[PDB]
Amino acid sequence: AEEFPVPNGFESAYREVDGVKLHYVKGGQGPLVMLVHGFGQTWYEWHQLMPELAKRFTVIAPDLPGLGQSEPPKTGYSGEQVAVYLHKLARQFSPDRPFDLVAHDIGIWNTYPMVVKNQADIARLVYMQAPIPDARIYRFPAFTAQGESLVWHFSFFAADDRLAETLIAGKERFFLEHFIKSHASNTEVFSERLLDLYARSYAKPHSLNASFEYYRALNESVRQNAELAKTRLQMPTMTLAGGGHGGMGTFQLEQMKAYAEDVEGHVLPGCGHWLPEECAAPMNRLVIDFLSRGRHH
Amino acid sequence: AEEFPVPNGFESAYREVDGVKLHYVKGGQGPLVMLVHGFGQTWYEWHQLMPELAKRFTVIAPDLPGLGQSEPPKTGYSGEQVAVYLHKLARQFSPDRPFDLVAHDIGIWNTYPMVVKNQADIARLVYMQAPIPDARIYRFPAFTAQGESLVWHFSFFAADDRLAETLIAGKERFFLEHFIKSHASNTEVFSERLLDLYARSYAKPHSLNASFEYYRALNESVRQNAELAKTRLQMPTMTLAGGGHGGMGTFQLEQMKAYAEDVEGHVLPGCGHWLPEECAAPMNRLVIDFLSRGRHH
Repeated sequence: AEEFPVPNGFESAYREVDGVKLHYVKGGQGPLVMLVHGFGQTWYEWHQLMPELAKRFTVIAPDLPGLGQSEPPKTGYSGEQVAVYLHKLARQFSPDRPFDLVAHDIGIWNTYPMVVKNQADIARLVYMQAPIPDARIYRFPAFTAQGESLVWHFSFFAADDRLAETLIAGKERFFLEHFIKSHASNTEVFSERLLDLYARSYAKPHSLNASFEYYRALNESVRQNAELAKTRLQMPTMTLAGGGHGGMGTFQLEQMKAYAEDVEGHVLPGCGHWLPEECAAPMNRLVIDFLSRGRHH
Repeated sequence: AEEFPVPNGFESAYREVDGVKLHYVKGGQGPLVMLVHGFGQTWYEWHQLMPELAKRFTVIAPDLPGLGQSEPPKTGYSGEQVAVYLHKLARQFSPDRPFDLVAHDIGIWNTYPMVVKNQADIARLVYMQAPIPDARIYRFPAFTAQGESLVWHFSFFAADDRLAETLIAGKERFFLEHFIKSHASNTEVFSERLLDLYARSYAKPHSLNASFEYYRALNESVRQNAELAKTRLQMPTMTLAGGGHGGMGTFQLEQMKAYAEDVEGHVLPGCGHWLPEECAAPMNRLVIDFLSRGRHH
């Protein structure tokens, strides 16, 4: 069985990486593009982009360790540890050529270390809708004059005593709908059925815990990145962010300018955090066009 | 029955105020001191200080509307609304003389409007461990590099869809132990027995909801206080804050200097949020001495 429907022409499969069984969905031909999802979701957030991108590229969308159908990591959940798994998975499929990388939300956290440490392996980079873990995250507010803030969940999820797992167990669908809609501009794109599919996946006990372990490792990832960021990124990079409620706005590009010498950015009006779903067509267009300046099938 | 044991020589009683039945505990003789508790607790947080104050004062400790054994407010949960109930309650027992006020955490939110609007009724004022609602609360961080963000719970408790109530229902005893200990330096004073008492009170469904309605009204309270704060407080004031884990540190006094002409402040080392329980001896001494500068029995 599959947690999410696989697009025609794609395969659902598994590979062992450093003793951890990773799930992914793969299709297409040409140079490799790896698509890395974020919190609350799985590979399936890319299912509308994948068929279009597979016309010119080999496309792989893994589930992050412990999420979707992937085994939890055996090392840890810090950015540097998780990036090893994703780098080695990509290199199993693209050993002889650099590959492209697209990442959303904590997919950024879990890939930035292997990008900066293996720059010759990365052809082009697309990051959307999350800070790279660094000191800037300590400036986001706990509360706003309009109500709940964007990233108070960092503290909720990082709290000890299994606070988040204990409160959310039995209420996983309720919580995830609130979380998604509170970070969305266009809530209409999330059908009740789509919310059911995402809620059933992260409600698996090891996946609910895995979700929050990424946040329990966030300060460690900040400390790791403080050393890694002494090396700037040299490959062509694009950032995307939502301009509406839930969006990072200009923050995404402005932070990335500190990391990348060659970066362009776009802010998408009418879109919040969930760009592949809230703004599928323009997001897909900008990604496809950016990656297609660098040769493909 | 009684949710908490009354100290010897005190009485548990009720007074209807503007159609709302308020519970209080009362004892002693002399000028009146009202002690107002905060979130997660009831009048009982004062039960060690009350017998000492009662040697020189008439002491009243009410349960906030909706909490403990008090009925919910009929108007609303903003600071200006709730303060009417507490001001009228105190004035029933001190109709012809000013009274003293001690308040902790959201006890501050629920008393500041009636202090500024009825300054001649307030002889001396002691505030501890919470910001007065104003724009400064939007500057607290969602996530910290060391320790834990103090007020990320503002967003959690104020979130719509009854988020906090829905997640915490059935897990109230677990949540309150985590909340209290995460905001404490001297965690050892929170025995399982004491936590059982507080948890049974706030787990009453109407009290769980009332607890979070104070936070849902916080932005309204900020807007109210923006007008009220155009008049500074003129009576003698003392602030207390913990210097340990969970403490407000220097923030408490620094904010109060913008509100009060006559203010002295103390930071108690090795003490967190729950000063009456974590640091009973020094906190009680500071309060008794400060209130005993004015006339007393």
